[PDB]
Amino acid sequence: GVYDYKNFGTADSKALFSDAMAITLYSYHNLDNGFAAGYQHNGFGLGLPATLVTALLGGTDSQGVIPGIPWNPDSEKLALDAVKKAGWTPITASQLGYDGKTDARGTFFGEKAGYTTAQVEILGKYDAQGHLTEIGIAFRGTSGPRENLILDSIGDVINDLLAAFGPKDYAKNYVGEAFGNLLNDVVAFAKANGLSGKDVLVSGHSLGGLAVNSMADLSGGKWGGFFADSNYIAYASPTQSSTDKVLNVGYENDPVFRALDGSTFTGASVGVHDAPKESATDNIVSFNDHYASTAWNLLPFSILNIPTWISHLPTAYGDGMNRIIESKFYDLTSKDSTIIVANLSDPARANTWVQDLNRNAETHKGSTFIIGSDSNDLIQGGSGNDYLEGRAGNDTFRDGGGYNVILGGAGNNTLDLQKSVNTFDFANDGAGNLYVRDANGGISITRDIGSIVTKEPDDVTHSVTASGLKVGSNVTQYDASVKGTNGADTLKAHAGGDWLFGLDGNDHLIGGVGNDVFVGGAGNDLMESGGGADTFLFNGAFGQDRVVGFTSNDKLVFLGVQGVLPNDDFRAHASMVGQDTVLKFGGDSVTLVGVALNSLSADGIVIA
Amino acid sequence: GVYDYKNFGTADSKALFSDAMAITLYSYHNLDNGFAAGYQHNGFGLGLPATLVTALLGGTDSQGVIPGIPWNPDSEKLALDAVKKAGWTPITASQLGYDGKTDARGTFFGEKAGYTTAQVEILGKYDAQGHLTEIGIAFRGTSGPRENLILDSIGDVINDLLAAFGPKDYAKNYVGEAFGNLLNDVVAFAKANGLSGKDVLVSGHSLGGLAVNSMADLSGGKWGGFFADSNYIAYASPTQSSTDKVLNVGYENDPVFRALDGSTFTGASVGVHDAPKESATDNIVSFNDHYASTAWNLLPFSILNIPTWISHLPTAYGDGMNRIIESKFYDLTSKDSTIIVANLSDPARANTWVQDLNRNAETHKGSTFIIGSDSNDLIQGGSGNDYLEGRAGNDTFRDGGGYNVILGGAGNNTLDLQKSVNTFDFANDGAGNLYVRDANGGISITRDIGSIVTKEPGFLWGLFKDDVTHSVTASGLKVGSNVTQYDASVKGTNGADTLKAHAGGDWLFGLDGNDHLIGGVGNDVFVGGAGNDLMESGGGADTFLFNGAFGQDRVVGFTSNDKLVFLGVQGVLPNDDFRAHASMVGQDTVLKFGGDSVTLVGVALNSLSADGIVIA
Ligand SMILES: O=[N+]([O-])c1ccc(O)cc1
Ligand SMILES: O=[N+]([O-])c1ccc(O)cc1
Ligand SMILES: [Ca+2]
Ligand SMILES: [Ca+2]
Ligand SMILES: [Ca+2]
Ligand SMILES: [Ca+2]
Ligand SMILES: [Ca+2]
Ligand SMILES: [Ca+2]
Ligand SMILES: [Ca+2]
Ligand SMILES: [Ca+2]
Ligand SMILES: [Ca+2]
Ligand SMILES: [Ca+2]
Ligand SMILES: [Ca+2]
Ligand SMILES: [Ca+2]
Ligand SMILES: [Ca+2]
Ligand SMILES: [Ca+2]
Ligand SMILES: [Ca+2]
Ligand SMILES: [Ca+2]
Ligand SMILES: [Ca+2]
Ligand SMILES: [Ca+2]
Ligand SMILES: [Ca+2]
Ligand SMILES: [Ca+2]
Ligand SMILES: [Ca+2]
Ligand SMILES: [Ca+2]
Repeated sequence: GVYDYKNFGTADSKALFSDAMAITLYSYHNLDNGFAAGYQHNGFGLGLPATLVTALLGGTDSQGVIPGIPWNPDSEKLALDAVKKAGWTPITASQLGYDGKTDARGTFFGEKAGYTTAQVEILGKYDAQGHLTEIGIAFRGTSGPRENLILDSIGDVINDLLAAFGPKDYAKNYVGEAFGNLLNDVVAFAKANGLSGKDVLVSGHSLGGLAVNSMADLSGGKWGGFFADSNYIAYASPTQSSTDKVLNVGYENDPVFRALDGSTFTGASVGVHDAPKESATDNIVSFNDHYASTAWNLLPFSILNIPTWISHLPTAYGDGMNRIIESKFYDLTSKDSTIIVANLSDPARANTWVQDLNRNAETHKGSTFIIGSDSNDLIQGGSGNDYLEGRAGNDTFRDGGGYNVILGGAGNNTLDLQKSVNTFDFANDGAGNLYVRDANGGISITRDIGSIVTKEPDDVTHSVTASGLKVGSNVTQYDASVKGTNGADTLKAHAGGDWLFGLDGNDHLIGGVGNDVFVGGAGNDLMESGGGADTFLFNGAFGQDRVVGFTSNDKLVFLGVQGVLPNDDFRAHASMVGQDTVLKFGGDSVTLVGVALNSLSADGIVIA
Repeated sequence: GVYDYKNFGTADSKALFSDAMAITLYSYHNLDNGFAAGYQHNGFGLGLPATLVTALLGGTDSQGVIPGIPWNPDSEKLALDAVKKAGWTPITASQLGYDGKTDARGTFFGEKAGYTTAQVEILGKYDAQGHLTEIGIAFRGTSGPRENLILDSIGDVINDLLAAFGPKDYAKNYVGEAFGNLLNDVVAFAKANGLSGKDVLVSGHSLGGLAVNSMADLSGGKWGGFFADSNYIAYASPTQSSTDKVLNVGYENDPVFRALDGSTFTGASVGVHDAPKESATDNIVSFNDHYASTAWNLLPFSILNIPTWISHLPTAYGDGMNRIIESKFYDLTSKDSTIIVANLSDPARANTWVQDLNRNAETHKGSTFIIGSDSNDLIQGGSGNDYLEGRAGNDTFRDGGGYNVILGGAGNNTLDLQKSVNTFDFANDGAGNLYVRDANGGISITRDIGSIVTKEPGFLWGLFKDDVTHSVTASGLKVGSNVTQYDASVKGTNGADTLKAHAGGDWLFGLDGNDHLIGGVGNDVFVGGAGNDLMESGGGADTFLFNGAFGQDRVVGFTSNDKLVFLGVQGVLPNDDFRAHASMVGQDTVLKFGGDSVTLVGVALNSLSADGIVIA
């Protein structure tokens, strides 16, 4: 998964991530709520001024920067409720025996001259019995309490500038200078409750993400080494720690994220700074109105170009990256997977195709994951390999080719092929999967898409049904198939070639002399070629399969399988066990009985 | 004057400048109206979020960037009315037989790909019988019609960056590309109405400023050299043409103004870029809440730091520099005079002293002019020579020393001396001038200041201090029963007088007419006044004061320990000394200031000392 941390599992990394995000959002007290809400209603073009109005004054359903407006919701109380729902309660100055500054909200303030506009939240997670199980440390990014926002932000900006232009270790030392004493008190509080370093989660966004990385850098040597084994997840940090301790998360089109190299100002800092970084998720795109706009991007991409900071908004981090977490494709992803998160305004969503424009970024490689909104989206896959997720709402998909998984989700979803129905083959396994094979052999596996649109010289809409694609009474037939059951089946192909669908269970698929398409499905399947030019398709947790009679003109296709790193080919996954080539993908495998590994070519083995 | 242009002279260059601003402001159609008004009410600190709200949404008495808000006034109609009141009516595409694009306001739009967001207004002035007398060309700075603000602004900023980073002479060619055909039709419409190049005034602000300079660069070769001798006044231009045709007016703390040299991006472009430029007004400060703030100025001054852009606003240009135009000190100033304009918000004005902080600029040289607002101001002159103008409102002045003129203006005004009344001498000519002399001999000439505040040793033998308000009266400064006497005086009349000093020393006030002022052995202060005055020392350490149109005067018996003081006199370029004004005529040293002169009968120029000749 993209947010895998240390040696924690997929699940435990996700739980850690969701908490780091919750506490990160809490630290800003919904300051960007009005901005996020303005943007969602108005967009970033024409309506940019209306968006900015709401950033300042909010409206009937959001609070901007300005406090005390009667018709605004109490966003700060919503922020507190939200962090509590996630399991977190602010630890008071008095619980910690802390003698520095807090405000009326329990926020901690930086301790030394030059650091007094620093903010941190210290939070506790408590079990059913009311015992402390976890501590959250959430450093605030640039900005402060609504009461003193301008003055506090000026202080923060000086700190921001010093990270780039000040003493060499200025970023590294920031948490040491700002909260050295506070953190000694946190160590005593943790010890007193039977906790150690491993029970502490450290997070924050932007300047707060800089602080995450500062704390990691100081953790070996300061506070008695107590925090050395803590959990550090930083959002949109300009810096990266010298250590291996920090998961540096952000959007690649956020100009704050990785602006510095790990603390160094370079020529790239004021432009595109998208070089691969070991600690960082390098390829997550916020597909927002700015990113989509041809006119916006006639201007140079730069932290100095203020409208580019739309991709920096903490609500867009929380909302879009939570949908990554929730994705049916999540466990296919790793740290540097290309993921395009649908983050369009309401007006832009109506007429803009979410797609990998690869704008202002180094060239994307490997498969692409595109994550929709819970509203009606237009999602456009590339000509390489795509995982398209609609989520809720009536979604429309296009895709330029290759090997794809298209999940409609809830709603009435539509796949627009933009070409004649005669240039495709269709197959259906009777268990919710519609297979679409294009004129070049590329296969899409689709679920929850009930309508196919084609061009017939010009748009024609086909209903996806059990007997074929239907335009009223008119049927485009599915390719010849033998459907199994979720029981163990023996299925035999006709000499003309068939699609063979195992479904669950350990199945025996017997190909014939024709061109068959084998889909063993879940369970450990035995699949025999029988001759011809055959395709074997593996998707999801496909089991341990054996393929008999695989030859030179046969194709393996791996799609939606575990452990595929961006751009992996078959050699990353192939070995010889006895006289057989084995291809392994997570816990799943294909055994090509009697096939020498040196006989295989990438044109015969599709890895997506 | 600071805005003298070509050879139009003082008065006509001022009228030209007021037209330029009028049409410049028109081109923006009151876009910054809500910002100006939000700033005035809220300021730029704690009040900033509210200021920005008003910038976007306006209010009941302003319109911000967003059109069609029912309760805003129609600020676009107000702009049109304003430009008309100034004598100008936009010329239709039809009168020009122009085939390009205009919008519903009659604004002309740029003609080629990459210039379609350029905007220009073409306006005409008309005599009493309806004939055209003058054409105005106002190029719009970045921004465009409210209908399409953002996309239009994007196009403009793309143009802005190409001026910095694009083809050599991109800025020079901007008007050629954007408005080449428009300008051919204007030449033909000018000729058909009997006008030539000299009846055309070309202006605009920011990128509209860059366009002024472009048009001047191109005027020799294009359009048949028709506009070669046109009139060119640019505001807040990032660029300066290679010609001698452009007056480049701006605030020195406006980060856009002179950002480029004169179309070249340097290391200074993103910082302070305050090198003297021949074509530019180099030393005008917008004294605004940003400029005044210690907190704001922790951040580096740069065009890249958006809050510094407060000094760029066209309304603050209009309002600020029109007060310079109107100043009683105007005709003392020259292109590079240090002028500080009171531009504070209502909240900051109540507690912030307007002063030359010399922030984010080269060291200011020469006398300083500080121009107040029509409200109650706090104005602080420096330790060098100052001209402080309160205007209307109840103003309070302070000043650090030197030789000064302090015009209280209308209102109840106060001079706060911040130390003991005993450390000053006071004189009064009965013609409205109260002279204030400090312990170092520094003299301030004050008008319309009815109160003097001093700081006196008070309780516990001077541990504590009392602030004492004296009223300026005919018999002296008065606080209750206590009268601070004026220094001994002889006063003339507005006709020709002979006035004799007593042996202890007198202030001798000639007033108008050709007077004979006879000094004594004492230390006299001579003020010949208007007219041609003969003034004899008589011995002692004497002072001769010259202010205004002081005439052709003769000084007899001037020695080593005497002193001339020129204050509020013509032709004093920033930091002039006597040498730039002095010559020998026969046996005498003559000092010349505009049409006024002092002859130091018998004195050799070589014997003179900057010590004894104060030029302010
Ligand atoms: O948190 N933030 O970075 C913000 C929040 C609100 C805003 O209007 C601008 C920036
Ligand atoms: O002209 N301008 O630069 C402006 C004017 C108004 C405004 O709200 C923003 C910018
Ligand atoms: Ca802060
Ligand atoms: Ca990486
Ligand atoms: Ca990248
Ligand atoms: Ca959707
Ligand atoms: Ca694809
Ligand atoms: Ca859907
Ligand atoms: Ca089965
Ligand atoms: Ca099976
Ligand atoms: Ca076969
Ligand atoms: Ca074969
Ligand atoms: Ca299987
Ligand atoms: Ca424009
Ligand atoms: Ca100059
Ligand atoms: Ca200057
Ligand atoms: Ca002074
Ligand atoms: Ca005043
Ligand atoms: Ca006054
Ligand atoms: Ca007289
Ligand atoms: Ca004398
Ligand atoms: Ca006289
Ligand atoms: Ca005289
Ligand atoms: Ca003498």
